[PDB]
Amino acid sequence: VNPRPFLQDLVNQDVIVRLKWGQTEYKGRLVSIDSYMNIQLANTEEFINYKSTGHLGQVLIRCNNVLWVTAAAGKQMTPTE
Amino acid sequence: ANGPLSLLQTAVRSHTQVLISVRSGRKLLARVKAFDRHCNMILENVKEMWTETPVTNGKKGRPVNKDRFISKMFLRGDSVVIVLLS
Amino acid sequence: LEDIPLTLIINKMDRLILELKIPPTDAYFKLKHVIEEVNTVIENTIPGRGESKRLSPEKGNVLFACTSMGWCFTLQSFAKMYSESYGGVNVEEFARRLWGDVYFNPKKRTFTRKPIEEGAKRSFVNFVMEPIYKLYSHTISEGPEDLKRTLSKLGIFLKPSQYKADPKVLMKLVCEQFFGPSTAFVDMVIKHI
Amino acid sequence: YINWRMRVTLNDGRQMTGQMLAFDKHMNLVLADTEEFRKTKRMQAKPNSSTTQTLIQEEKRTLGLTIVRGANIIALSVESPPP
Amino acid sequence: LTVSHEDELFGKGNIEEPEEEAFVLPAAVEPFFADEELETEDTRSAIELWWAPY
Amino acid sequence: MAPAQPELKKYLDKRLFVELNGSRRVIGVLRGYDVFLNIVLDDAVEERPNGEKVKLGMVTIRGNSVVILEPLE
Amino acid sequence: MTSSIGIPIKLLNEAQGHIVTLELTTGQTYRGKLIEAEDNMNVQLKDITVTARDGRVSHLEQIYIRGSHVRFFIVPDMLRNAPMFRSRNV
Amino acid sequence: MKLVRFLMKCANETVTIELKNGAIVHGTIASVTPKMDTALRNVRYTPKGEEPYSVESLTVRGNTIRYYILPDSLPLDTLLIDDAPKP
Amino acid sequence: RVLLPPINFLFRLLQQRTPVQIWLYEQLAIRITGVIRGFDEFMNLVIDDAVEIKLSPKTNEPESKRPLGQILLKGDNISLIQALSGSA
Repeated sequence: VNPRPFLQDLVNQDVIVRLKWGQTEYKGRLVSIDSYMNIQLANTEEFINYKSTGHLGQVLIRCNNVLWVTAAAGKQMTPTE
Repeated sequence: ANGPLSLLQTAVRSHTQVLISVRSGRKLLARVKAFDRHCNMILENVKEMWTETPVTNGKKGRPVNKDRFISKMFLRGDSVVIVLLS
Repeated sequence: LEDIPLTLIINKMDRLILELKIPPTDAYFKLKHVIEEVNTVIENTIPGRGESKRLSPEKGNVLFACTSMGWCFTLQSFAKMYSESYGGVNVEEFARRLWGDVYFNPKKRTFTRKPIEEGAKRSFVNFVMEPIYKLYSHTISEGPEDLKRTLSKLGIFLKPSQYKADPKVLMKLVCEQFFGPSTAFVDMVIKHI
Repeated sequence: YINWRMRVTLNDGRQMTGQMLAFDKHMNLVLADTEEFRKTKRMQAKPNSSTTQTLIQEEKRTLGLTIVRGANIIALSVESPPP
Repeated sequence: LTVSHEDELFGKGNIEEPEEEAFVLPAAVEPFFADEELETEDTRSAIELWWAPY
Repeated sequence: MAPAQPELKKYLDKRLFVELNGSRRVIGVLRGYDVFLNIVLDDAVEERPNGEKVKLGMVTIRGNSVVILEPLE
Repeated sequence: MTSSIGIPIKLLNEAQGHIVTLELTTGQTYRGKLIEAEDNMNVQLKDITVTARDGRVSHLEQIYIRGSHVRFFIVPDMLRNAPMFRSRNV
Repeated sequence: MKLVRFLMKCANETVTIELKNGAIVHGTIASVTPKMDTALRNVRYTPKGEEPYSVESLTVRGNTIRYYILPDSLPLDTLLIDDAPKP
Repeated sequence: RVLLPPINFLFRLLQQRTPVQIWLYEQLAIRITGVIRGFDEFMNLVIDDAVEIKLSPKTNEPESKRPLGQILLKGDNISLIQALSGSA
């Protein structure tokens, strides 16, 4: 699958968005996305270092802040040993 | 016009506050006036706070949530970590 | 015999266009005849190593010039004109495929030893020799407003007095705006001498 | 503003000084008869005084003509009118 | 010619540039005039007046 | 205007060292590149500052990560 | 629009062939004969004297340097006196 | 519509600009380029923990401009109106 | 000689579905091992069955592993691509 149709597949679906700084990650029901990778997120909850730091609401993430994005289909955030 | 542009335009229309974490490790609470295709931000009633550790006489002290108030503010799109429409 | 390195300057291409009035394909054949005659004298002076001293436009030691109109080009410099106009061509490969018995099939964008259609144009004719013919023909033939239209399509601009100037001075001005200075000659001498 | 004397401050904290010649759309700075300043704060600890005076030594060196990369200029201060 | 220019460009009897390199121009590339036709109606008289006396 | 293709024609199929940011050393031989100078190396052997050589295979490196090229012969 | 080239870039083009001394974002000063410089300021050198900020002095041949990772260049006074600094009015 | 052009036509004030790495500059704007490279007059400038400098003029690159602070007396609405022709 | 573009290399590794080891820029301790799913003009690699590996900070050996499923990996974040030759 191509990355752009993968992104519209992730549209209206729960995603795990991990940033490039401080091991920040987000649980988030994605709403929509544009052609230059700016994530419109809802039900945003934030983890630092795989610990619970808390829910924020509905946010917007820029291109330049993201390390990677995956789907949230049964994926756990405990650090695997 | 169906995504981040919609959120920024909704913030512009509703004149509601946003909480912005930015790449200097800083936190911002301010209202929304205008935005562009680069998502550069123009701000009002801005409350800026940050974490500063004062180095008292060579020893690491407890952190300070140091904050200031700025009346009018302009922000650049590439300096953002996260914006939350509160 | 003194083993001095040799480059070639084929001059008076305006005599090709305006005196002989031969079509561009026959102009290519005339140029090929002159270059092969020079190389024939080279070979008949040093048998067996004139090919080591071979002069040909695709190597870049042949310069086509008109000195009464102040212009010169190599195939590499003419492909560099194409690079600066249309953007992103590989100039040395384009010049190599510009000289010779090769042909440009347009819709395939291919260079083949034989044409894909009976009567398709050579690469040199199609990309070099016909544009110079059309530059001359439309410069001396068209009125000032039509000429302004054509040269503005190419990106060539003059003052309107220069547009209404005499055909020979106008032709020299348009050639200066088209070809530019003698950077082709300087490149040829730097590379091959 | 061309051919004035300039001091340019660069992102690590350096200074490049002298006579500037040209520029471009990228504001790449070409500048002539240059001497360079490093503001190295050296801890010249005197043997008699316990206060370590961190003296900002501005060391200099002449180089000639610079071509400063346009993604590196921070500050440009005008010094004198052209001669 | 021990090696010809066309033979070095194609190879003996290929009558085609081999597909491993297969140099192709960009689609935007066209001859410099292309749509202006080679010879205006008045080019005969333009050349004749080129050679007319003062 | 289109970006210019790099002048790496001397570096095709060449026994050469590559320096990358973070002092990552990659000893490789070219097979091809692009206008973004994404250096593709076969039979590559990479190297860390302590002096250890490991075999990677037929690999590529992004041009922005590519910093310095040094041929050996 | 027709793309023009910057004066420092064409100064590098005129500096090709001379002994240029440049330095780079890791604080590294390289000296040698420049053989090709492009519009994105990617350069090569051939007789390089190397002084790296960790105190490393060396000498080698035929290095490639990225224009993003370069900091600046140093070229002679004849290249100051080059003809392109004479602004030809058109 | 360009906020760069917006800043062009709401420039020329004693504004407060925080640099990309942590310096502060303050004065009267001369001009702003399409590449956001502003120019300031009657400048005074505080670097990172060092002595301030007061100079006549100082140009700042657009990317080096991190943060921008306008004076509180700016006519925001009539400087945020649009005047560009619609294509 | 055959001159192979990096994009053609990406396309043929996609069609052969080889395992891919991805190194990230200025991150000497974080790597991603997965199965290629596709790319684009910005060479953003969607990766399948990917495991992130945090290496040891001293011996540079794989310390911790974490599978993460199917991941969009950003093109500028991707630094080095290595086609891991499987033992067949």
